Amino acid sequence: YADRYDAAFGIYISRFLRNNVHTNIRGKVVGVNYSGPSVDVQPMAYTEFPSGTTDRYPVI
Amino acid sequence: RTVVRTFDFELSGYPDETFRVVLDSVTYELRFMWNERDESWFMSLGDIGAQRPTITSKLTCYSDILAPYRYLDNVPDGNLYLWPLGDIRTRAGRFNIGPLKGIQMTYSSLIE
Amino acid sequence: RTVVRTFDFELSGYPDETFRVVLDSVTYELRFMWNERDESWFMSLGDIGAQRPTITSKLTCYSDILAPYRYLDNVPDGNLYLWPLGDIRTRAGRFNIGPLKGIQMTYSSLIE
Amino acid sequence: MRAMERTYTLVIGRPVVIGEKPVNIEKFANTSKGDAYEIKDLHIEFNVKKDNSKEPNKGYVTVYNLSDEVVNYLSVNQRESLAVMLHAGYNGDEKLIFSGTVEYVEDDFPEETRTTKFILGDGTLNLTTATTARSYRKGTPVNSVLNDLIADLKLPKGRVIDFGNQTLQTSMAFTGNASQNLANLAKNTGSTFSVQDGAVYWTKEGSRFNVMFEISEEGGMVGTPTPKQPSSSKKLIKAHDIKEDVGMTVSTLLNGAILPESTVYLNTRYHKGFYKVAELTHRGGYETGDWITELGLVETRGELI
Amino acid sequence: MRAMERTYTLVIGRPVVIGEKPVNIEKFANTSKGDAYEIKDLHIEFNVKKDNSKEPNKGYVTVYNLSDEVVNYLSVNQRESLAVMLHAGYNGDEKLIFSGTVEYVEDDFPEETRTTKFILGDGTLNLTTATTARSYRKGTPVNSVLNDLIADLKLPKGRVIDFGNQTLQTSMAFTGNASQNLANLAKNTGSTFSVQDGAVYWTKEGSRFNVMFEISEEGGMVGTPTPKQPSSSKKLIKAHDIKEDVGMTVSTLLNGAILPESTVYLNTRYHKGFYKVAELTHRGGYETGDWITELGLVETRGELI
Amino acid sequence: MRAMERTYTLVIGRPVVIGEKPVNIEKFANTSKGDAYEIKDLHIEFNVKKDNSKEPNKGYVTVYNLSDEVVNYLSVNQRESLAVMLHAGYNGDEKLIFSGTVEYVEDDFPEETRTTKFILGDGTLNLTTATTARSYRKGTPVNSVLNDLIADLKLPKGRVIDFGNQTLQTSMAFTGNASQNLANLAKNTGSTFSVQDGAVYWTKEGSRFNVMFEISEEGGMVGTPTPKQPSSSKKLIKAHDIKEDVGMTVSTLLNGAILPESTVYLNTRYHKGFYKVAELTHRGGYETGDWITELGLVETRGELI
Amino acid sequence: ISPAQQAQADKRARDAAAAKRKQDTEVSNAKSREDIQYTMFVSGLRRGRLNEFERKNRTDDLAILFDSVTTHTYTKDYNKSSYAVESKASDHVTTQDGKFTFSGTVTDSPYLIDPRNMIDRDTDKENPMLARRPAKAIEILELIADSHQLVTLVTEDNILSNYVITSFQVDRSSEAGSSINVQVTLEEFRFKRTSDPKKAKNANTGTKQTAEDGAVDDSAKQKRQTPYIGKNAETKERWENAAIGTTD
Amino acid sequence: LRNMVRAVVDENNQFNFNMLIQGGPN
Amino acid sequence: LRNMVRAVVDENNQFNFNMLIQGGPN
Amino acid sequence: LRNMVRAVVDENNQFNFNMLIQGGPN
Repeated sequence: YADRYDAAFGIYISRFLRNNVHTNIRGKVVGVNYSGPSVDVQPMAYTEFPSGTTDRYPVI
Repeated sequence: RTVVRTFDFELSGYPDETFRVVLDSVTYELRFMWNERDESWFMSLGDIGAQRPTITSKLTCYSDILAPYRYLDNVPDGNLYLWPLGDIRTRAGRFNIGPLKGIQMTYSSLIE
Repeated sequence: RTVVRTFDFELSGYPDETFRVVLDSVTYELRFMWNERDESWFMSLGDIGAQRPTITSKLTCYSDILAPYRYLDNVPDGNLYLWPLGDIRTRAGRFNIGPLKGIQMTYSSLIE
Repeated sequence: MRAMERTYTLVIGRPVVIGEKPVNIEKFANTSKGDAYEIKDLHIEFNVKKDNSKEPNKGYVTVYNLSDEVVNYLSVNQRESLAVMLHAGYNGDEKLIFSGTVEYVEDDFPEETRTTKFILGDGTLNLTTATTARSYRKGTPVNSVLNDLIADLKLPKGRVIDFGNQTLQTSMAFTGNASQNLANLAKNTGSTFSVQDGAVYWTKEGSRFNVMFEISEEGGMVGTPTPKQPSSSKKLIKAHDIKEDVGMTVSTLLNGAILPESTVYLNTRYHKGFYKVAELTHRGGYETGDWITELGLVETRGELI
Repeated sequence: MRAMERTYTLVIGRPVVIGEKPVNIEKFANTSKGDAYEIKDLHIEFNVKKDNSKEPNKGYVTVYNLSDEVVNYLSVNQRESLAVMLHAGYNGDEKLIFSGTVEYVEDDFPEETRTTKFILGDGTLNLTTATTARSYRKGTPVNSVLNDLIADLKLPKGRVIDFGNQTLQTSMAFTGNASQNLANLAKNTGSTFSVQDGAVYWTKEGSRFNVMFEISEEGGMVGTPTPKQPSSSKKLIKAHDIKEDVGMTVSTLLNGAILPESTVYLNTRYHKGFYKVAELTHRGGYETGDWITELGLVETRGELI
Repeated sequence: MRAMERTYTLVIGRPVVIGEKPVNIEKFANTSKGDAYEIKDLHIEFNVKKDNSKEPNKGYVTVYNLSDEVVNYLSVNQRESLAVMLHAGYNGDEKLIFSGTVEYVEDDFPEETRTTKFILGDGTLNLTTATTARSYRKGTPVNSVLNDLIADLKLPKGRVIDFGNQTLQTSMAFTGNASQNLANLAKNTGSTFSVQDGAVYWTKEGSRFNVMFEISEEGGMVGTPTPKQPSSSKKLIKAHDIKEDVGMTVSTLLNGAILPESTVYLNTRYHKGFYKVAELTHRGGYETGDWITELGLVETRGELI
Repeated sequence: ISPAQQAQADKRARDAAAAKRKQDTEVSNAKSREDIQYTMFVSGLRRGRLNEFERKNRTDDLAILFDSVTTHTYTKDYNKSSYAVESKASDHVTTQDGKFTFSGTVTDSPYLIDPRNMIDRDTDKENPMLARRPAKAIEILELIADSHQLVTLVTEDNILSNYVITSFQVDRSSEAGSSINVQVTLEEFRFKRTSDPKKAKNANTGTKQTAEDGAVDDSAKQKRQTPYIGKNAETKERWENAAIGTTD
Repeated sequence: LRNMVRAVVDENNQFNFNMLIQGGPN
Repeated sequence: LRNMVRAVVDENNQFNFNMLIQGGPN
Repeated sequence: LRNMVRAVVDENNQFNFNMLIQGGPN
């Protein structure tokens, strides 16, 4: 469960990717610039941990 | 209101017992204090590590202790009673509480 | 200006005491020096590891020490007073400062 | 009149070959010559830990002054996975205590005494090479996904608790090692998956199975139970609630008829009640050393499955 | 006439609950009964390391022959984070030496003597669960970003050195744990961030703060200072230049009124000068063992902030 | 008449500076004053492991009661990489046994005896900082890619086995550290790449080079050879076939004229044949301790390159 | 069982508990006053050491004399590196703590009962054996060792100071009846408020919290606020609540 | 005597496991 | 005597290496 | 005697830290 030496690295790697290694995500445009086309994106996905805590992406 | 017996208690007679119990998958801490002049047990119920107890009441036989308190999110919804195993006239005492000491303190939970 | 008592001090009488305290969730370092000729305590207040103290003043009873200094980002906004527990005529001394020694040095914080 | 003395047996069989059906280490015991290399009366030191997690259960063994023929048979097959079984007990019977494959083997013979070393894995080969490639659409019953993935793993089903009428909420795809995918399904459905002595065990966290074992001074207990936290860290809490979070520890004379997923009853003078098992460690020194087993218990708060 | 004998005190309080304001372990000392469980005259062994980095400071403790009541109080709350404070000194005063939460606890009672174990973390709960979600546009002053993120972390501000009129060069977004994001801002701006005994310290690398401590034979030094490299590896160099890269080591009798980010003056017969502090380790054996503290110093080459 | 007594020498030179040509640690031996700091008659304990893999070979050393001047010279240069060479033998000659850079250095002087510590790396600086940026199109000869990448690494070519008329099948791009890219090309082409005592060695797995060394009781062997597996785990097999998978172990008196990629002949009474070398470990205690070397051999099944 | 035994177990617990209150209390006060200075006279006396023996009073500089001392030994130790030095590097040596031990005896039939000795504080002149002198010595000996006094030894040749007792032995063998043999061992101690402000030096106390059970600490422990004694409740009352407020 | 050494090695392994796995909501 | 300790530390390192590197087709 | 063992464990931890963190421009 948490006794083996390999499980510790497994959980550490799983948690490390959570706060980094962002590759792709869906979103919705909320701000649009027509000169030099650019858009502000609000990612839609999120998760709620069992401890009653939530993870929200900020506006990009 | 169908209910099923699911837990029983025992007391060693120490005047200031305090221990933690689990009921309906939730956990609570209980305190029992012995009163000399009134020769009765005082029970306090509250959450784990709570600053103050949520409920305090005096124990008596055949009386629904939790009756007026089934409206709080941290109070069991079951039934808590004290009834005797021996002669029906025996009242709750100090050392006579337990599965075979004479008085059966019991908790029962509704079926849901 | 509602204020609530939130901290009390004590002094061991050593002439060059220095210690760190936490007030309003912020941390400060205090120095106390005893003056022989004037028989009074000199208090210096400043940030942790600061080169020089921000405030220096002489302690007296029933006088608002911080009154003229609530305009700096590193000075508590509460109230610091010294008042006696015994006879009202007693003035601050060396060994008579503490919760039961005779003089009650206290800090109180406004309610926000 | 006799004393109460220890006994054990160690068996070495043919190389293990995975095929297209569940693997049973039992049938590989016999060697090409027939009877296997049995080692009984030689000082042996071993340590075998067991758990309920993704990783296999591994055990270590040491043997002193082996005959040259046996060592030669292990110099060969160094590319292969020999099957090994271990037995232990008290002079009247020996219970199976471990079964797996020889992951590692080395020999050091400085002057007076040779010392052989082993590292054994409980189903290591299957758990680390069984690939899968499966997919399902919205509406598929989850009970079908579970059975499909386990059959891929190619191991006997020790015990499983089906999900009922649960259905997938989103399309799913699974690749890579089957064990890893199953261990991920555990987190999102409150189920425990762990292989042990070749048997696949799938249960639900918090709940427990009768008093299959009773611990008391008559049952060869060793010292009083003590409360020990079941994990080396604490989690933030709202103070699923049903999950574990508490435990105790006990020690007993060696008894191989116990498994991590079983249930035990603790009849002592201070502590009394029912507990799950979470971890096992078997130690042994034939001529000198302990012959005991250590159990890590965990409190339960779920239904009596 | 007396001797110079050691003294200490250990306090255990209510479970720590994080809310919507900075956490102070001081206010959790009192138990529901009022006075806390204080342990004074029992042999204790402890080791407390401190540093200036992302990770919290952790300390270990061991106590022998505790009363059953105290152990019972810790058998309960095993799901919760009890607040603990430790004090030490010499028979006339005791300085705060550690404050945090009980991460781990276990009891082993083989025959003669029970031995309780602890693992304590300095703000572990806050540093590992404080999520954030913030963004800023080109032109935002960097001094505003720093203050915004620290307030999210919910800890008192021990000391901070603002950036001045610095402004962001590109749009920025921050998510996940606040501590991790701040530790990344450290690399790109030459600032050191580290929480310690509940206090947040944000300083600039290379520079140092007066002689807050002086080390000499009168100050209970233990042996001569020796030069030791501050890191276990060497970096390639152009041979920011202002960064660290050198240090020394010293040992002294236990003195809890010292912190990693402080400054010390070294008055010895060979070495003389000013140094920063980088690491602390407090050791202690009440009946038998050392009662000393070890400091790892680092040379400085920046301005005198 | 004499006895057979040990001897050694340790040299410390100028800081190593990487430039635009292959690095040779030999030319950095001389210090600004000319002759280097040589240490001969002081009790020394050292451990030096060598291998054929990406990682550099690292060795540890300890010296007791050094003069203050030498320690001062190392208190300085703590930001720099001093070149160091080590020699050992038997009273008539000393063979080069290690050469690299001082990665770490620390001094502890408790009361009676100072003890200096070192950690040395064999080409650590080059292997961990040599960046590359290269690309090639379909049809490029693989023999050209290999030479291009090695020249980037800036190390002398100890020995290389070219690929012949091999050609790339797909376009390739390489960035980051050159060593990492080369180590990846090893997997897909059955070649072994490893730097050692400054020399680059590129060979092919399974095959081996004459009897450059013979081991026998006359050759100062120590104990009989024993069979030990060359890896701590077993791989699944089809039962490239040419790869390793078997080995043995031997020990001998210290002899620095041996390298991991060499070939040895084993003339014992039980085992006889030719083997590759895979690992080396040199140990030494001048006044007290062993003065031997340990070799990990691996069986070969390829052509005699 | 019966209530008669419950009235007996209490006696067993009460009397046994009373023993600690006696022994444990005496050591506490013995450490709470540093004015007293103990001294021991092993030999030395008659060779002019009487010059300082007469200085000892009966209240501060207590002195101890044994009825006889058979042997006393003094020793020091040093250590050096066992490896050849690099060369002058004469710093490779350390000094240990010097040890001192001696053997003595206390008898029921003393020959000299000089009252200046603290053993003979209140010993009868005409009946030495009823005074129970050996019991007097042991009571003194344990208190000195338990409180960790820094003893001073006056010897034949030199004088030693800052020595603590680490072990002693007492026995009553069949031979030499009516007396006790005593052995002691001592080691050096390398020891290194109301004070003159001119001698004061900057000190530290680390982080500090609310001090002692005050008007605010009482709330933390849920204790009820201490009522104010009404010596005056007209002046402070209007100002105390307005400026200091109340803990709530 | 190896009993004494195994205990210290076990404690060090425990400390390392704690260092890797700590805090966190998951 | 450090010889005895080094052996146990080596064995523990061996066990950890085995735990990290095991099974697998590569 | 645990003092002797703690030293060896500390040295092994130091070696492992060095192995993980070495060289590099960052």
